[PDB]
Formats: sequence, structure tokens, C-alpha cells
Amino acid sequence: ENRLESILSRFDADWTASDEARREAKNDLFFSRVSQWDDWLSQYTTLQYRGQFDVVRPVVRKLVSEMRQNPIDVLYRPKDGARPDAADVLMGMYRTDMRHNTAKIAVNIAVREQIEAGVGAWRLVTDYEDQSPTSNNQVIRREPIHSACSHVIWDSNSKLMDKSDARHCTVIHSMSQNGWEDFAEKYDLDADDIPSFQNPNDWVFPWLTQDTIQIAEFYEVVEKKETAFIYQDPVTGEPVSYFKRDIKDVIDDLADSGFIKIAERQIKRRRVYKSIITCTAVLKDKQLIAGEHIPIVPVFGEWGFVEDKEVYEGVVRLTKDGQRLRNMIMSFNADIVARTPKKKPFFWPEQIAGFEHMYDGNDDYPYYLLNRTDENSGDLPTQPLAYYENPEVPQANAYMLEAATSAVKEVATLGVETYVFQDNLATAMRRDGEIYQSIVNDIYDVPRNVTILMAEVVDLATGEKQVLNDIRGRYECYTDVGPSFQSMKQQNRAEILELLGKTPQGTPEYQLLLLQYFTLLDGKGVEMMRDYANKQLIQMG
Amino acid sequence: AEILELLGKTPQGTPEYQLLLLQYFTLLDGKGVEMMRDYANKQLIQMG
Amino acid sequence: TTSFSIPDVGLNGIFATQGDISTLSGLCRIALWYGVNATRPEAIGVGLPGQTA
Amino acid sequence: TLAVDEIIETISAITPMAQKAKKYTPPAASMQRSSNTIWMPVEQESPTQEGWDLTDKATGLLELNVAVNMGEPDNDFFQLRADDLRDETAYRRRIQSAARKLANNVELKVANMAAEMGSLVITSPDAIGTNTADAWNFVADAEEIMFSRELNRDMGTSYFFNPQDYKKAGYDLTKRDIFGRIPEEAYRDGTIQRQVAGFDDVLRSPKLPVLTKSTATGITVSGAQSFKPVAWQLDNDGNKVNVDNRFATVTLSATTGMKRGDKISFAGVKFLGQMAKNVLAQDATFSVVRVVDGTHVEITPKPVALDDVSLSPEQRAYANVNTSLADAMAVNILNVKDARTNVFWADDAIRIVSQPIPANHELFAGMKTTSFSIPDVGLNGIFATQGDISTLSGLCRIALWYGVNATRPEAIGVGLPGQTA
Amino acid sequence: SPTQEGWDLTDKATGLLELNVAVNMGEPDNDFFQLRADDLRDETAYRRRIQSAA
Repeated sequence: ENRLESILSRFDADWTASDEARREAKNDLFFSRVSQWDDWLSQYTTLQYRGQFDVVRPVVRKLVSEMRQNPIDVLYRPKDGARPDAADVLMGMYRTDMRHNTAKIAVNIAVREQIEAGVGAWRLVTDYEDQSPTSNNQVIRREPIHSACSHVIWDSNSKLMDKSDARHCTVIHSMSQNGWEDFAEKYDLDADDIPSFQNPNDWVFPWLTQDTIQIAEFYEVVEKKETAFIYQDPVTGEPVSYFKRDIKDVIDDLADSGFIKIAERQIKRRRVYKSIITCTAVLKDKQLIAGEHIPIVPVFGEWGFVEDKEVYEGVVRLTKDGQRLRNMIMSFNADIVARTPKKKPFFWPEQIAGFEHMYDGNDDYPYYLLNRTDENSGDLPTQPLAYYENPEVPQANAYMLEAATSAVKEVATLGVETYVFQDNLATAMRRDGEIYQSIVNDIYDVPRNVTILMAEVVDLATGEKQVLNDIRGRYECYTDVGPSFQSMKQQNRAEILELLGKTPQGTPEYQLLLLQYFTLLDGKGVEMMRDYANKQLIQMG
Repeated sequence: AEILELLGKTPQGTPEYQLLLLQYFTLLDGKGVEMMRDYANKQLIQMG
Repeated sequence: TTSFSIPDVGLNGIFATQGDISTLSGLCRIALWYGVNATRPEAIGVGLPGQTA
Repeated sequence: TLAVDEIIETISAITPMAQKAKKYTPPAASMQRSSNTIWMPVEQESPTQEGWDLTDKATGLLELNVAVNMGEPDNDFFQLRADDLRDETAYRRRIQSAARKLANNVELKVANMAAEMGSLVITSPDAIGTNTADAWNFVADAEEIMFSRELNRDMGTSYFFNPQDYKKAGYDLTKRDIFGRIPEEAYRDGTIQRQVAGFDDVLRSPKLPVLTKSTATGITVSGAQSFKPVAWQLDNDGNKVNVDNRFATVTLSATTGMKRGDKISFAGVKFLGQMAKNVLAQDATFSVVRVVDGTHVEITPKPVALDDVSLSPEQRAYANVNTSLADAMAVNILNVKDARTNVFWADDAIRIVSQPIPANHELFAGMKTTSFSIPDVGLNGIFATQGDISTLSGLCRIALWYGVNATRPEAIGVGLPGQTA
Repeated sequence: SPTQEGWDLTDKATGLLELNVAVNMGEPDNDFFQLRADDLRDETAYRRRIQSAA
């Protein structure tokens, strides 16, 4: 019955379910980022040569560069029967608050972890800004998640790759003392009571200091029917506004402003609740956050289910056996070269007794002299001289080195190309666009376009706080994937150039060229050309 | 996609002009593509 | 075996669990492996009051 | 030498009683701290006076209760030698056989519990196939004794025959020298009917027990004993411990030849109307559930007597017997001959408490555990697998934890044909 | 399969036993007959003998 007991039951179930895949993913990350010689603190370990001769890392670098050369971003497009520019405002807002370094870095981190381990992820969060807000004195930013395989535990009963059917999800935060102080400061928690949770790491490297403080954030999605209030817009038409979004703030300010309630329907939607939990108590209970979706976007490589168990893989898991075999064989051969006697003659001491200074290595003599006689045996026994055999690498070692390297080269071929990995990234970006659209509808000031101009209908409460008023006719655009851009002007330039490259030299060619000069950026010479192009378009009507 | 496919097989004649104007008409909306689409719409309406 | 972070003191240990099917029982072991060394005992000190005969 | 893949199917069991009996799963943490027992209240019966002035005649309130608990897990622990063809094959047929065996064991325990804790006892002096419509007379006797005592048959009733007496009933139906619809069906198929003599379910059960005869003779009640319904009583520490209502320990002269499951009837006592307290003409039948000491037994219907003088009115409202034992009552034994039992009950008198074995927990690492579904019955247990390299043998276990309870032994019954001599 | 009750079941495991039955064939069932060439100018008796053999 306890909230903590229910939360911990769910977390324990998911943590136990996702155990094998997480362990393999952590091993792949360690293998491809720290050292291919695993098993630190093996009790039975002496000092022996352990060299790291790498063949998987150039492949991983090649794949990561290939994925980086072809960026993918969200592209909102108008729905069927919607107004032809139903997506311009949302696209502008997305480009505005997703142009920073943080969004790009989060996507890059997730992609690199997808290539190596098999799963990455990132997060979307909403912050308050007063200097450069996207809208409504707020911003939506994207944040990275490092080692998502162990730091994001998804609801077990989710059979979808993007995890859009997951009812809850827990994200584990590990912090040092100062990190915990800042965390408690930012969430208004008690910094004196040190928190604790499941440790998602492993003392697998001799890192001299490891982290000690753990918290968890538990997100849950509740889908229910809630009351909506149908009004009549003082300008024209009838809007629909959620009762919970203006439950106390402006319920009478609407009436004062001139909104008359027409009816009241029950509409089913989802709400997202966050809780800050340690292993002993719940610190924040059900803090409601903006949006309908869990704000975590996962990216996968090779993904599937085997027997009610989710498995994912990157590009490194299959090559590990061959790489480890090659490292071991090269270490054995290095030991052969180091600790093996060299090729030298075998002498009896009496054979060279007295001429011991001829074989030390100097070149002062034209030959070598040997003793011939012994007093008690008449003459020294005659036997051909022997030399210690030269060190040699065994045929087994040579064959195994060649075959292990060949196996690694044969199995470390993602795809034929990264088409499937780019498609999984595109799926993740589409889910990201869905989440961003929901959060925008929740917190941002979305203008409605009239065909009679954008009409932003909002009002302020008695506490000077402004409550946004978004109608229910909000999902006017769907999500596609297109080239990554920084601004709507850049996107328009790309579209005009694409049209230009395909239009033959006629009158639309002139139109498109003048349009490009119109949309071009500003200096002095380009300013002159843009003024001329505007004049020409206007004078051509 | 259908208009592009037709354009790819019709030679450069009056049907080619009609299909180019139609493809401009069926474009998404920004500002410049809005101008181009309005131009294509007016030309198609005027051409009867 | 999994990691198990001892708070308060900045240390980590091992949390290891095992199961027995012939009894349907289980064992848990929380182990901390550390050692205290006094590297500069000429710097360490001790103060003793009331040290009269 | 090696065999083909076609299994010679040899056995096929059916579990009607276990299928029919309801299943109950109380909360796990509460049961763990409660010692795997939980109490349920019994329907309240109220006293009633007649008169005008009732100074100092106000009664109190009483509400008895019963307890349901659990026994021990039923396992199928078995071993898997590494290097064995016979062990590599058939280790899935073994799992299937384990499932069927576990369901069979559940049904067997249900049937044994019903037979050995059924209070209502119907007896006959001769076999079923002797006279005409004798099987119908048996089922009707069960229904009439349940109706006269005003028991709660709201959620259904059931009568289970054994195969021999089912064949006797079918023979009695077909030998009629007539063929309508009931005889035609009992002739084509063996089925007599589904509803017979009032019961809304009349089945044939293949594994009803055999109630061996009781050698007890010449036993008498030793001292007058009055049984009083209570909801709790104080222990040595002053703590009030709950008192179970479906048992009563009684001292006799000597309990020799008695065992758990014999049906007795004291000479003189009679059933009541329960609700109206109208004396019946049928002798009260009890069932002994435990033989403790050499002079004590535990009988499942507590004989609360109507003529008792030491009973408060709120206790007398629960009376079920016309008079109390009186230090000389000869106790007759109703099972004077071996016979396989027929069992009738109200459908809400037997329940199956069930608990999980949380071996999925992280403390049980190294072993792999799945939910195991035994068929027919609606029971889930665990299926665990481990393995020790010391003996190089995987160990596979299947566990499932339940407890069969008779919450209302006054509704369960036992039919005993041919109880002569 | 067998069964056992309790929690502690150390050294109480059982092995596995799967049994077999054997199915085989026996003597072929035949029909012989010999005819001379002159006796097949009619063939009616030959055909009827084949049918009756079946």
C-alpha cells in the first residue's frame, strides 16, 4: 500500500528483468572505452605482459564518423486537411530551443553509446529563463544521459522500441558530495540527510575514488478522463480548455475577461508525475510535470525480444572473443621474444679454458682457438658444435593470430553502412518530436492563426502569474524526419535551393533565384542584392 | 510523389509546365514557398 | 556480487547474494574491504590530561 | 535402442472437486506476519424475547469467527545428471507429469478434507442398486437434510458420486422398461442427469476416499459437558485470543478404534432449525477430526444446546442441538462398514487458500525461477532451476503452496450406502 | 512423476525414468498361383483370382 513499497516493487521487477542486457552493455562500454583486458582484482594475478593491440576501435571510429556526417532532426509537417502552415510556429520554437550545444551533444552521446553498447538515451527538461526565453518565460532543453543502459531503467512490460507504451521509468543519479549539495539545493531537499539507492556502477577499474551518493527519479504516466470546460471565444468560435490547467488561477478571470461557459465534457489524457526517491523514503511525491510522455528518449542498435526478455546489441559485442584471443596471442608472442635464451654456442669449460677472451664479443682476433688435449683422457672428444636454437613463434600462435584477426574483421561489419542505426535514430527523433509537441502544448504560448493573423489569447491571474490558454485543436501537425537546421531562415534557404536545382531555366527559375536573394543573410553587398531582389519581386507582382 | 513521377516522364511541354506549377502548389508552407505556391495557384487559376 | 556504496564514509563494498534450491533459502553478504594505515606516526599525536603519578 | 518421438498416452485425470472449489489468496505480508492464518466472521444470529417490561433484560452482542490457514508446499524436486541421454530427453515430459501430478494432489487433498470433515452424514442399510430409485433417494436425502437445517445454498450445491455408485444409478435408470428422455440419455451415455433431486450439480468423482469402518463400540460420554460459543477468550497473559467455532473437544469413556474421519451421533440429541430453532426428527451427526489423548476427541460441529442453562441468550441464539450431553449418552458410530463415500456440499463450504513463494527475489540469485501454472485447478507455483558443478548435476524443483479449508463443515456431507451390520 | 512435501528437501531429489514399448511387423501374407500361357487366352479367371486375393 505504501507509495514507497509500490515504487520499489516496480523498480525491483524492472531491475531484475533487465539484468543480463545491462551487464553485457556495461561490459561492451568498458571494452570499447577503457581497456580490453577485463577482470580487475582477480586474486590469482601475477605480473605478465598484457598488451592491447586493437582492431575494433578503428571500426567504431569509422561508424561514429559516418553517423556524424548525416545528422537527423525533427520536421513538423501539417496534417491532412489542416491549414497549409500549421507547423511553422512549432517548427520555429523547436529550432529556437534545440539549436544550442547541449542538444547536439546529447544526441551525439546517445548515438555513440548506441554504436558501442547498444542503447543510448537523452532527456527533455523545462527550465525558467528571463533573458532569452523561447516563450512564456520558459525554455525546453535537451540533456544527455551517460550510460543509459545502467542509469535508465524502463518499465518491463513495454514491447515497443521507443518505449512509448511504458507506464513508468526510473533514472538513477550518482553524485559526489558537491554534486549532492547542488542537487539538494536545486530540488529543495535536505542536504544533511545523505541519500542512497541502488548503485548502477561497478568497481571494475582501479579508479582511486568512486561515487557514493545515489538518488532516483521515478516518472509515471497516468491516463484518465478529466473535466474540460467549453467556452465561447469573445472574438469568434468556441475553445476547449482543461479544467485542471485553470482550476483555481483564472476560473473567474475568464468570466471577467468575457468568456462564457457553453458546456463541459470529459476528455481523456495522460499526465506525467515525477518522484524523488531514495532506497528508504520518498522525498518528492507526485510532482506533476509538463507533457503527456515520459521525457526520456531511448536510442537502440540491434533490438528485439528473445523469450519475454529484451536484448540489444551494438557493434562491439560479437568482436570481443576474437579481440581477446588476439590480445592474448600477441602477449604470448611478446613473452616469447622477451624471455627466451638467444643463439649461442655450447662449450665445455675445458674446450675454451685459457681462450675465454676470444668469444666475449671483441673483434681483435682473426680466428678462434680451442684446447685440443687433456692429460687424463689423451685427447678431447670430437663432437660437432651445438648452438642454442633461435626463438620461434609457433605455427599454432601464428595461425590463431591470423584467424582471430580475420574473424574480428568479418564480424565487425555493421550492416553491409549505418542505414538501420540511422533509422533507429530517426525513430528516436520522431518520439522526441512527439514529446516536444506535448510539452509545448502544455507550457508554451501557442498562437492560433486566423484567416479573417496570429491571435494569442491569454490572461493574468490575481497573483500576476500568466496562465496560457491553449485550445484542444492543437495537434495540427505530425512528425517527420529531415535535415538538421539551426533556424527557419536556413531551412527556407535549403528548400529554395532544392527547388532551384530541379527547376529548368524559365520564369520560375528567375522567381526562385530572386527569392533566394531575398532570404539571404545580411552584410553590405548581399544587402544591396537583397534590396534589388525585393524590388524586382514587388514590381513583378 | 505522384506529381514528381509524372514530371519525370513527361517531356518539356505544356503538360510539363502544368505539372511544375502543380508541384509548387502542393508544397509545404514557410514564407518563400508560400510566395511560390501563391504564384502557382494564381497561374493555374488564370490558365483556366 | 554487485556494488554496494557505504555512505557517510566514502567507501564502497560488495553486496553478494546466493540461493539454495534444496531448501528454497538465500544468503546475503555485505563486505567492506579496507585497511587503516598510520603512515606518519611522528605526525600523529595523543593528548592525555590528569597524568599525575 | 533410441526411441521414436511419439508418446504413448497412458493416463488422463480429471479434477472436478478442485475445479469447483473456490480459491482465495489473502495478502502476503499480512499472512507472513500473521503466521499464515486469517480469521473470517460468521453470520450473526440474534436472540429474541417476548414481553412488555424488559428491565435488566438487555442482551449483548456476539459474533463468532473461523480461521483459514496453510500447510506445506507440494514439490517435485528432481535431478538432472549432466552426461545422460535419458536425462537429456524427457526432462520436459517430466515437467508436464509434475504439473498433472500436482493438480491431482490438490484434488485428492480437497476430496479427503471434504470426506473427513463433512458433518452431515446420510447412511443407508443396503447398496444403491437394490431397490428402485434408491440413488435418487440418496441424493434427495442429502437435499432434504440440507433444507431442514436452513443452510445457505445461495451460491450452489454439489453431489459427487463414485464411479461404482454412478453406474448403479445409471443401471437403475435404464432398467425401467421404458424410454423417454432421461432413460434414453442414461442408456446412450452413462450420465444419469446433471441436476438430480434438487442439487444443481451432480458429478462423478474418480478419487473419493474409502471411509473404513470404525471398530469403536461401547463408548459413553464421561461427565456432563456444555459447549458455549465465544469469539475470544483470555490466555495466561490476559491477551484475548480468538476462538475457532467449527471445533469442540469432548471427553468420552475411551476413544479406542476412533480416528480422524469417523462419524458419530450421540443418543438423545437432535438437530435444530438453526434459524427458527425448531427441533428436527433427525439425530445430530458429528464428525471426529482429531483423536487427542485416550479420552478426548475433537468433533467438528460444536454442539451448542438449546436447553443449556449456563448459556446467555446471545449465545443460545447460536444453538444447533436440542439437548446437551449428560454423562451417560451412548455415542453411536454411523460408519459400521467399509464403503467408498459420496460427498455433497454447499459450493461455498470448501476453499483453497493460496500463497506465492517469492523466489524471484534478488536474494535467490544463481537459480532461475518462473511462474508455473498447474492445469485444471487455478493454481500458480514456482519452477526453479539451479546447478552445482561439484556434482555436475542441475537441480530442478517445482513448488506450489496451498491449504484446503472447510469453512462450513455443517454444510459438507457424506453419503454412506450399505451401512449394515 | 512422483512428489514430496516440505521446504527442506536436501538429498531428496529423484532421477528420471522414461519407459518404452516395441512395435514391429511379422510374416507377410501372400497369394501365389502359376498359370501356363495357354490358360491366359480368356483371363477372366485370372482377373477374378486377383480380386478374390485382395
